[PDB]
Order: sequence, then structure tokens, then C-alpha cells
Amino acid sequence: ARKALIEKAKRTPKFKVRAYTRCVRCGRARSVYRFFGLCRICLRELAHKGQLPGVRKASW
Amino acid sequence: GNKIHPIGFRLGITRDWESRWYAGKKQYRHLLLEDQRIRGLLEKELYSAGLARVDIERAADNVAVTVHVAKPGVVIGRGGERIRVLREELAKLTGKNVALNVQEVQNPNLSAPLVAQRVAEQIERRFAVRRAIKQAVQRVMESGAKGAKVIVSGRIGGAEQARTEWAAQGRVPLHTLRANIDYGFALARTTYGVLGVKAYIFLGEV
RNA sequence: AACGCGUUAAGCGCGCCGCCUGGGGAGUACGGCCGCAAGGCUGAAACUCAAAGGAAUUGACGGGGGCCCGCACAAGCGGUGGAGCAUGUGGUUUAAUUCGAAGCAACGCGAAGAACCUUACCAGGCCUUGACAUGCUAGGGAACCCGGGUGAAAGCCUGGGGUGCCCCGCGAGGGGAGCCCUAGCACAGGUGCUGCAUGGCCGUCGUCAGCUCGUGCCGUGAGGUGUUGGGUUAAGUCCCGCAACGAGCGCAACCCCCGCCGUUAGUUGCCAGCGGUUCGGCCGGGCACUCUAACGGGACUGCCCGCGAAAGCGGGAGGAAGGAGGGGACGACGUCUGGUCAGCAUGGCCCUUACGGCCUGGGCGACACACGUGCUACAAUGCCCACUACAAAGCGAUGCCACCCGGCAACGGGGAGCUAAUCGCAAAAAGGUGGGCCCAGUUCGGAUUGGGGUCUGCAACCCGACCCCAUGAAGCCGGAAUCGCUAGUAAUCGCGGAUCA
Repeated sequence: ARKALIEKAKRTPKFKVRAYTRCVRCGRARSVYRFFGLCRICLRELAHKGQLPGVRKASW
Repeated sequence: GNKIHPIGFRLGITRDWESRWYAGKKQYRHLLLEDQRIRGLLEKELYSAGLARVDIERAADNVAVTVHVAKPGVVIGRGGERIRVLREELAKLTGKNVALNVQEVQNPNLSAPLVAQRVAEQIERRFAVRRAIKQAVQRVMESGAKGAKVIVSGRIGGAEQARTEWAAQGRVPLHTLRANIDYGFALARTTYGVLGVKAYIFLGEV
């Protein structure tokens, strides 16, 4: 149940409580950000290539 | 274990964003989804010319897709056959005014993401991998540079023992910031495994 | 062969003697000679092995030596190990209690959000070209929109609105590009096994001072020199030496945060100065302060004294700051057949009315027990009540909610500001002040169970969070053991954020 699920995520069946998140690149269920629509990995991969405007290597 | 992406380590200086704009916190979300499925579609139908970069600039509904290539021909046709169908295709998902360009790479041997794909093609057609590497490095430094490096992963020759093959010339200080070192990586895909190639070009300084 | 030998030959030669012919069996048995005896000299075989051995590399190791490091010990402060509870794991249990991680480097770890979702597990009802992709054949149907019955839902049965086109066209009508109902074929789907078939990404040795290349020179060769040595450094940092002279990946340097001052800019700041103030920087006025964020200056052992061949070490002044000024990001050739096929990607293997797919209920939350990480404590340098101060970094449109009204309160009715240095979360808390407790299992401690309520959600029995009354358990400082931290650190106090009903 990997493919059947990412497709279940899109539809919104009965009771809106069921509507979970899900990563865009990665079928990722856990660790999924509102701002980017992405997973923790998916994100970090991108951020190094510059495909995310102004998301820079932090340092404080 | 370790060694970080040499692009992510530059961003602030040297390397600039391969997608630069601004957007709000209901919209980054969406403008980002777009930018992938764009670069996703281009990656396919355009491999033929060797798209070593795919910039995107923006202000409001106005996309500045600039494709950088060493062999520009393949993208247009003679006069305008191909370039036509793409403009169509792009805005075929985005109901916005798709403004596509092309730019030239004076020397493809000095564009890493190319150098990587070249060697990944050489492997997919079973050539001596010790050689292909030692050779692709001369190609680069030959055509003027200060330093250059390549790395092929495991299943060399299709052997049940996966190794890792190296070789590189000049200087490559990946630890230094005032550097400018172009990185690219390609997937060879075979009957027995899945190799990986990494390419590094040392260009200028101060 | 190398280590070495070298007129005291192991060199070059001649004479005569003794001796070896792979390892174990075995210096044994038998016979013989000798011996008081113990035993000695002479000395096999069957059977069995793929080697047994010499010198010399490069490592690794030592209950070897030398120089030197690190909260390693030592000096010191606060903790776990004991209680009660929260959380992760072993085990037993179970219809199932899904899988992974295993000394350091697994165990508040994947999990930055399990009531159905999740969800990979079990019981029960169903569905097959399938919930998703690409393409072909065939009559209907070619978009689409609303109900009926049955059921736990899923599913299966079933009643009504009816099509803007290329175009024969007044019209019957008819070719038809989307897109979907249905049969059927090529195919989809699998978190099914293989992290010793793999990519990528991560852990670790270790932020340790190392790991190497080219040429030359040395050795029959593995390999060596360079990169051993003296000085010095956080450092293969630098100096000086030298059959070597250079060079690369490293360290350092360039990049970000905190410190001091300038230049640029004024809806945050300011009686700083006169001005009116219902005394609220509220007001006109004003960038001098404060702040905000953007470009700079400033420190280089440059100055002086001493020690030194030099590198550099110690000491003094100016200075907001020195001898890497305080924190970051950054982690070499490689090691652990390390971790991950369950984020994804991927060779091979295996299942294709089910090892695929949908729902309803359960399970992941079980409990005679065992270990790890944690929270609240056993009290007077304390606990309780009223009043009163001083932060930072962040976050907010079916979001944060000012301010009202009701309720003991949780909350609930109204409703202004806000795209947010202009409104909101918002009170920080410890502290300060004055009132009560008086050494007690207590006004210490808040586990457990009874009763009563609120809010999210379709739904809180298994399983949610809060609020109120009543119950007030064990704990009077913890056996053997065992962790952290060298300065704005330890200790202690509260605030925010990701995930998200």
C-alpha cells in the first residue's frame, strides 16, 4: 500500500479529520512542512541546489 | 559518511540561485510545485542538447525560463519548428505567459553537469571506466582550467563487489569559499546495477 | 637470499676427514654392543601431511621505552541507580499486540503529533485491467448533474436534468475533437525477500594532524628518502637543517552571529530644548539620543623592553578589543561487508479474482516481570495568598483576538484593531514587598479512585486535553554501581517555534 495511498491522500472522502498531509516529491507521510509542501529530505536535497529562492545556509 | 554539497556551501557568494524570485506564505508552496514540473518536463524533452542549467526569474505572472547549452541548435530547429511546440507545452499546464530563452556555453568541457553526463553515457555503453575518467579530466584541464575531479561509484564492470573509482588533476579546494567550482552528477542505469558520477571544475579565484 | 663476513674471511685456491637430501611418526620400536641402575651409542617401518622452514618489508599489538595531548583522572558543583509517574526497549501475552535500530556509534531513536485517517498487523464484508500510468479493439456512452433502495460502511441494485462542435444545414440528419460509463487485450499494483548485488544521503574513528603525488637518488625485491632529526605551534604552523627539489588533498585564510566607532536613511525613538498636554511622546514640532538595516573603518605581535641564529616565547603602553578576541558553518586518504530496499532511486528473486485494492471494527495503548532516557518531589536558602517590577527570539485571515457581558472556572455569547516595528499571542518567571504556616508525613508531596462539567471532532468504551468538589498513595535524600560541566559555563527560572482539528 504505497501507490494506492498517495492517491488516497489527494481525494477528500467523508469527515475532513481524515485529510492527512503527504510530501510532493517523496510519498512521505511523516515530517511534512506547510510552507514548502515537502519532506525533510526532499527539502534538504533542493536547498543545496538553489531550487528554493533565498533559502540559505544558516549560521548564528 | 560526510562531505557536503559544494553548491549549498557557496550560495551566499559565488553560486547564485537557479530559481530567484520572491513570494508570500500561501504562494511559495505553489510557485515551487510549478517550478519542478517545469524543470521535470524540460529535463526529458531536451536531454538531446545537454541542458547544463535551467534558470527561472520572475516578477508577477511573467516567467523568465533561460536554458543554457553548449549545442544551442537542437532547441529551435532551423528558424522555428521545435521552439514552437515547447512554448505551447509549457503553458499547457500554466495559464501564464511563458517567456522561454536560450544561452551559450563557450566551452562544455568547463561545464561540470555536462562532463558528468558525458561519462555516464560512456559507461552505459560499456567502456573502460578507469580510462574514460582519466581522459575526461584531461579534456577539461586541456581546454584551460586551474583544477578538476571525477568519481564513479560501485559495480564497475558489473562485479558483485561494488567499488569506487577516483582520479583528478590540478587543485580542488572544496573547503575554500573564494573558489567557484561547478558541480554536476549523473545516473548511469544498467542491467546489473546503478552507478553514480560526480564532477568538479576549478575555474577562477579572488 | 638477506642480516652480515671481510689478513682472527663467511674472499680467491689446493689436500684429507665428518656430515645433509621435505614435515609428523621418532631419536621411538626391534635387534645388537655397553651400563650396578638410571640410561647411552647404533637406529627403522607402517600410517599420515601440502607444507614444515631462513632473512628482510610494511603494519597491528604489548601487564616495552621516550616526548606530548583531551572534563581522561585529579580539584570542585549539580545528578541517575531507591519512591511515584511520563516515555523507548527485553520478555511474556495475544486473533493481532506491524516492521526496523543492538557496546561506545540501538533504547524521548525512523516517529517535528497512532481515537477512524495514519497504518505496513488481525477478525469480519466486498472489488477485479484494478485506487494510479501508457496504448489498441468494439456497439452503446461519447463532457455532465440530481436523487431511490440495501447495507455497519465499502459495495451492489436504481429514478431524472441531456451536450456550446469540424459541419450536409430552412430541416429531417449526419461525419466528429475533447471527456466518461462497459466488455476485452497489451499491462498496472506489492512497506513481499535480498543494505554482503547497489546509488544517494547519514553515523563513527576525529576537528584528530595527518594521507599522498612527480621527478631525482638508494635496495635483487616488497619497499625507502621526501614526510627521521634540533627549535616552535591548536596544527605536516613556521623557522633551521638535509640526496633531495617541488607539488596536491588537509589545517589555517576567504563566508555568517556577538562585541567599539563612522556614513547613508527617518510614522520606532526623543521636554534631549522652548511649545500647548483631557498628563497617554497624546499633540504641533524635531533626527540630537535609542533602535532599525545597509555600506564602511578598526588589529598587522605594526610600538617598546627582555630571551633567541631564525621561527617565535615572556613582559609593558595605547585600545571597545590583541597574541586563534567569544561563539558558528566547514570535517582529509580511508575504517566499521557500519546504517538505510520502510523517504526515494535500483540489479536480482518471488506473488498476480491475490503476497494487489476498498471499507467497517480491533491492534499498535496488552502486564507476573526486566533495563535505558526523563518529569514531580521528600521541604524553612521552604510551601501558600494579595500587590508590584525588568526580557529575547519568534508567530499570526474561515489566524492571533483587544474590550465587554455571563459562568466558581474550563469555557461561552457579543465584537474593535490586523496583510502586521502602527493591532494581537502577552502575564515572562525567579525576583521585590507584606500577610499566613512553625518542623509535622505537615498548609511538605501530588499518585490513586468516586462524583460533576467544558472544548475539538461524524465519533473520545477500549484510547484525548482541560476545569471544579471530594479522596490525599509511595516517598524523611536513595545497595553495589554510574552521568554532566572549566565562565556568562554548571546550577536555577520562565518565553517562543516546527508537527498540528
